[PDB]
Amino acid sequence: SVRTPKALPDGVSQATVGVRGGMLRSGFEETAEAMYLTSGYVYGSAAVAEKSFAGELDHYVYSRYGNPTVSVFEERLRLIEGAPAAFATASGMAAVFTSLGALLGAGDRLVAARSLFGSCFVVCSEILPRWGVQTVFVDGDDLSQWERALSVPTQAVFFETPSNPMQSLVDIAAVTELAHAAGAKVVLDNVFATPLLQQGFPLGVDVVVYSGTKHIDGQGRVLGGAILGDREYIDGPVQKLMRHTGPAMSAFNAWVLLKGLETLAIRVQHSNASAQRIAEFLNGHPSVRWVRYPYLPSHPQYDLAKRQMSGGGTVVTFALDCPEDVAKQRAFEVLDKMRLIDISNNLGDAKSLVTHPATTTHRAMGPEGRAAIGLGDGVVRISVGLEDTDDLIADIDRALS
Amino acid sequence: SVRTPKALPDGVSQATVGVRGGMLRSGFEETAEAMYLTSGYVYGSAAVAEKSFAGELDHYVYSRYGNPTVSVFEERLRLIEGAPAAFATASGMAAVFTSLGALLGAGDRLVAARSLFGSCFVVCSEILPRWGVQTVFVDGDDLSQWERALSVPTQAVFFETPSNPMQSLVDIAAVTELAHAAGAKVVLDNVFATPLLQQGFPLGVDVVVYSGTKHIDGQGRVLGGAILGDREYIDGPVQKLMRHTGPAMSAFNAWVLLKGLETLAIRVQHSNASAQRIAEFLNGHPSVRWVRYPYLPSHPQYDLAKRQMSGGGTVVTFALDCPEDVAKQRAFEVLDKMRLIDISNNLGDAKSLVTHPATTTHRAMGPEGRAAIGLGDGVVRISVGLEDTDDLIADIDRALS
Amino acid sequence: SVRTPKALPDGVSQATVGVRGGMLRSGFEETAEAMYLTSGYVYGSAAVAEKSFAGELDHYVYSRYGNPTVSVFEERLRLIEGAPAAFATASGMAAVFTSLGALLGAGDRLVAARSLFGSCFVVCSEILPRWGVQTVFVDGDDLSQWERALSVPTQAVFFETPSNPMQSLVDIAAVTELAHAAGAKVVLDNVFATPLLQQGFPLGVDVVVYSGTKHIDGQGRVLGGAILGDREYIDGPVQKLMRHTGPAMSAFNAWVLLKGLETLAIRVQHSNASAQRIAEFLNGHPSVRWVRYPYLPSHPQYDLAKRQMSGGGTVVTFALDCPEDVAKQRAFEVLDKMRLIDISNNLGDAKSLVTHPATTTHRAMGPEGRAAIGLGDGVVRISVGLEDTDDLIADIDRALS
Amino acid sequence: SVRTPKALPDGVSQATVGVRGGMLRSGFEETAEAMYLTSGYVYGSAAVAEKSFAGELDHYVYSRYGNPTVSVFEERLRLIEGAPAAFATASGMAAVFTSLGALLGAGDRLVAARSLFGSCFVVCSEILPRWGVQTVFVDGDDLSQWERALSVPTQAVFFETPSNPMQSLVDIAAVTELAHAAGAKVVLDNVFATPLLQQGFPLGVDVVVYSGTKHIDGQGRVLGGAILGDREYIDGPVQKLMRHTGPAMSAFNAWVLLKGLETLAIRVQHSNASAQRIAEFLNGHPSVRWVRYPYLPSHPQYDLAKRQMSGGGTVVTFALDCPEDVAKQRAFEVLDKMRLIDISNNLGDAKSLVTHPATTTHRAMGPEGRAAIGLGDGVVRISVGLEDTDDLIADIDRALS
Repeated sequence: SVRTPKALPDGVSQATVGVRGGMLRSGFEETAEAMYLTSGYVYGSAAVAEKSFAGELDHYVYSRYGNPTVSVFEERLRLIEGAPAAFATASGMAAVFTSLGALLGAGDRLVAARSLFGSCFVVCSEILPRWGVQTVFVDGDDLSQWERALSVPTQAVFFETPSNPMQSLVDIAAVTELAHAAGAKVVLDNVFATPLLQQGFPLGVDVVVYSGTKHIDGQGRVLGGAILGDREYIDGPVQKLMRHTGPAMSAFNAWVLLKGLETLAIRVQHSNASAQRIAEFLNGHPSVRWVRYPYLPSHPQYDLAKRQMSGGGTVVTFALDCPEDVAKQRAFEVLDKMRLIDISNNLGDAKSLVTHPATTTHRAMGPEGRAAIGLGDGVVRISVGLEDTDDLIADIDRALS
Repeated sequence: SVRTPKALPDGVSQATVGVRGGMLRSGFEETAEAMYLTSGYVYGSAAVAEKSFAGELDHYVYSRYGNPTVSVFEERLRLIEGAPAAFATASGMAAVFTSLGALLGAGDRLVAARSLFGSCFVVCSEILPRWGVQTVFVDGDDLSQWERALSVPTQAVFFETPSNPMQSLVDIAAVTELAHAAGAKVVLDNVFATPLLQQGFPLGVDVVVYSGTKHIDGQGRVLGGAILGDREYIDGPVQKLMRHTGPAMSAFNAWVLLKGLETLAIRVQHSNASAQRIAEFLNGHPSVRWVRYPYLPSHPQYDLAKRQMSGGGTVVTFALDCPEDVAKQRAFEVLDKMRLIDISNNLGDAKSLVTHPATTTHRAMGPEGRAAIGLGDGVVRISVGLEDTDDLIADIDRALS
Repeated sequence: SVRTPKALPDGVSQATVGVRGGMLRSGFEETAEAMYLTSGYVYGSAAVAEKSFAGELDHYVYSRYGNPTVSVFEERLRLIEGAPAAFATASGMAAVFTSLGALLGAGDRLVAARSLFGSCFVVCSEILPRWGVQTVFVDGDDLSQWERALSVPTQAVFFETPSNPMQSLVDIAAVTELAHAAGAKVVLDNVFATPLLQQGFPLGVDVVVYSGTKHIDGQGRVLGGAILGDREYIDGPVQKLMRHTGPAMSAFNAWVLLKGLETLAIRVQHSNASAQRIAEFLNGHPSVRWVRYPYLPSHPQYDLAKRQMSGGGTVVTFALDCPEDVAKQRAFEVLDKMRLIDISNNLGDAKSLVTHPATTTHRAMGPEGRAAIGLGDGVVRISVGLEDTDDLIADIDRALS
Repeated sequence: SVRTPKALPDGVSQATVGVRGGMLRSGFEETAEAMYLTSGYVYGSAAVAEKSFAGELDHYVYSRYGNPTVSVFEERLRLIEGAPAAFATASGMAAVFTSLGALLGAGDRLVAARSLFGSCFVVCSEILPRWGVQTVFVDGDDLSQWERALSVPTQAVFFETPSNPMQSLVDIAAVTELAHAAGAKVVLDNVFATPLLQQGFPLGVDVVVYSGTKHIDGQGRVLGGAILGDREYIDGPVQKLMRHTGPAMSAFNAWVLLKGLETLAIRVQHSNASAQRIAEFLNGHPSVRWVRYPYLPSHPQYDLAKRQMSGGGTVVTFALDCPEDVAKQRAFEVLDKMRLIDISNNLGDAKSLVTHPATTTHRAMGPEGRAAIGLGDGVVRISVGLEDTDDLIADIDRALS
């Protein structure tokens, strides 16, 4: 059996598992993790090849669905999360589509939250219904809407919490109880919080999906994703789509991302603490009307955040205090005055970034769509990196004034 | 515009285009092609960000659907093929699934050849019909069967020629005429032949798909794919699925494969010549019942091969002279005796490889499914690489005797 | 001019420059740093090629002595350290040999401390004297020996502080004062401390050398090094040796190392605090005779450590309390009982490591030379990484007990 | 023993060795060669660490002086060349300096040809003499000049053949005889010719050095070098300098180069034949006064080239038929009129390149020194790649006319 990882002592913590969990060392006894850039494998005999295709031996067969470097990434993340099983993908969106596709054929039914990442909303509203799926949307923060949608038989439920940019929350445990009553499996997209700040499995969720592109990489280099869940689910319908539709993670990208996992704990710790300080600063500034951050007392669901998350995260959203007449122009002026923070759409990088949601991601849905979620022309979003917290505050203060 | 590549002089040949086509050099004037390992991009102002997101400027936005290193690979392949447009993918199977997914929603109709790569068969017969597609199979070599299937309105047609592993041929110009009369778009998988030996666009084909994993890489290092076709098709339904379901090619993999394209011409030429000699050797050997190779005069469709191919390829298939009930035992005996050729399930590598399809690549079909395409327990497939031709003939002669 | 980097706002801290200092973005405006795998460059005209070779333009010419990715690593490290100029090398030993060779021809004079890294001692005692250099050794902690050796004109002075494994110190300001009166340039090897815990330039050191292989990488992946000093020295005798003897840094390694520099601050902070706790735990343990760690108040040179260092570092040395005739057996027993920490001779990794110096680190010098410095068969050295401090203490306590 | 490579069948040809020589597959049985990006190694026990440091086991210890991936490159090149031993380096100039330095201390004597690569001349005339070496230069093509210089007991002899750009030759067999009678060791730099067109070891040469940056890579991507000679030389004085001065090859670079070795045979074959055709074209053009290429019958040393080389190489030198006082102006016009070939100083790339030696390659010589070797302002050098030969001839013809 060639896939058994190096054993760790009983009871080690999340940080230890990030540094050395899941390792598969060769006979050369290299300290750091090897990179197997190969698409295929060789066999000692024809009988061994037959047995490998049958599943009687765990010999590697083809990198589209199994590679020794990819195996290290999958096991390390599985142990950090506390999941039964895991499967790596080419991107975060490949993880979302394939996880849902594994649950939903033509004639099946999906109930989802409306406040989603742009591409996740397109998968749920257009792409899967073109293949015969029935999709119903609800406001994620309204349990009576969830209950109404789930009183007919349902195959799957999908949501993100917190949402982006408005940072609205879903009550995880309450929604999972309702979902199970209707026969559905619950898929949670956990990119905003990371596995350090929010754990869905102890709250009854069936499947958790990640983007590796964001905090896991941590430095903006490559793309990747992962699907996490039950052994039966991962080895069954998920494996089948992965093998035959081929949205496969590169062994090079796996190497980058498994090395990113070693410093995840300390990077999230520092950025969470920095974002908390920055939200408090913005909350006292005379040029600012309101701030949204889950661990700030002004948040409408502050009390729920304190029970289901261990920190607020690495993103702060806020509105400028000016007439709506000049709000777009004022927001543009603020972005253009930054000297340290870069103007960019991404999240989860060591470099700090700023964006104007209303004219980028949410420009499609138009004025009516935006006003329904409270997203005005004066709203700005900042993604907090690893720069000195006082250097960041100085750049923001100068940009506002 | 940042995306216009360095123009080559008029009338330059395929070899020249493979070495220097599609380049986009930076201000540093590097001779060799740069690798942009980034997931996102920055903007000079909030206005430029808004316009870029709207597609009003050609500034890069997010690497899941556009990256400067991926663009060099796409353009280089487009020019070698003679196609209107191209989109890179995570694997050859992601190119197959996504190309057909862009043409077929629930309620649409596909006519396909039966003689296919294992995973392509699974896509056509199980995966797409689960999402509501109606699939009809035919024997690719029977034009009267094509005629009967295409006598009603049809959305898509799919086939490989020559087929993997039986090397059955499909008359491209003739099937295309029938498909267009039914309103269908024709997708050709051109992996076995490569762009050097067979060109489908001059014969009326609408879409060509490739696996980068095979001859394009040439040395068995990484996975990749491509979809080639109309600007309307590539930029429309193809781009929608790519952006939102995310089976994205890594910028690292793109670098490996675009460098592989520089040597494709000379590598195919050498391996085509070597395969032809090996096929002639096998055709005279006492232990061999038959040989299938398109440029051997003994091939049942030799005349059609001469019509639509400039060479036979790099793979040789043969059957052992042994009754069917004990043929597996004899095949295993032969493969186990090889000392230079590796036992492996792959092709298109500089290293020569051998496999037994009935117990590996086509095990899933079952005894009845294999019988329908003529694939018995006595069949053996050899992929020919760059080693000395007489060294390879020596290893095979010894293994058979 | 193509080599001018993106300038940062006035007054930014060491943490901020490590994240985004020294970047040179292309016209594609990529967020993350690009990798230019090229050996050569091209020119728009013959006149430009002539000017470029004559050094009248700053256009790149050949990667053995200048490359755009290598320049980003050089400038980021130069910004962190506060040096006038920098040059990257293939390894730390390449930095040591080339820096000293730049100052020392046949007939020139070197004064060096005796307590050095194995390979550094071989360079000073054997390799340079074979080429005509006069080398005199002193005990690093004895200022009266420094005074006597530096009472005649001298070209170079070389030492490490703290030393490895006994962690003896050299008084930087006092030795620098004596060296300058003799006309000599002071070369400090600062690998043990890192630029985060000890800074030589404000104390009047002329040259600082680094191995990138250790804390700079931080995860045990690649080799590299650097030389930092005055503009005339780096561009003069150093440049000459680098161009023509060619111990060049690879652009791939340069990308690995520059991204490592982004997390250096938080990695060193955490490992230093962890090592302080481990030193205190060992100091109080009944199986332990003595501990050596510079920020432990019992260190014989504690007041000097507090004067020139801001933390003790990430390595802890100790001796077992047992009779010397059985100490080797006892040391081997302890190493063999570790179940989390790996047995290995390396330093500066996120993975914690343990070694026995008398049979590894300091094998060459024989038993008489080891006794001279107090390095008995009962001495053990631990390199502290990023695992949970409680999990590491548990592993050490089980191994001792 | 972990270092013994997979031996190939007896008597296999050079093409087969290039594809498969020197591999060391892991227990995962990867088809393609693995990349070990590690600086250090771990041990099973303290007793294994001790024996590994003592050289009693061949267990890897530290990547500055041994790594599994670097070993595959070393062994594959050694087998192609037919040498007793091999050691990889950071660049070709590192191979030159380290090979000579291992033979030459203060007081030792070197006899070298004058017509050397620029950096090679600096090593011999300035760098080594600064460290106490006596160096004497001769005209490489004059055997009596060799004979006089070698009547004094000598330690080392160094030369290149053919020279660049004038392509004069040295008689390998004759010079080697004269050197051995002086007790000297012969170092041949074989970069211009490659291992495939000229073999030094059968003619009594003691040491051969290579730059991997040129034809070995073949695509202009990375730097590297190698030293080949007797086992006791490689494991003695060479190893000592490599371990302690550290001009180390990166494991990433070693993967690039070992894979380029698989296609070396067919790439050299195609480029050599192409250059032959191009030399013949130029030799008949009305704008051209003369041509230098070793396999052109009108070369002044044609008979010698036929005796010691199997082809002329991939570089073509020529001079314009114009008055000397306008020659620089005319040459500049020709370079600036090219539309396919790039203006660049490099060699051995699949991309074809053009250079003007008098203002680049040989700038640091002055009018006086260029006249001595016949290098006028009208001389142009072309490096031939893998583009279609008739596409290259078309560009050159238009540029001349």
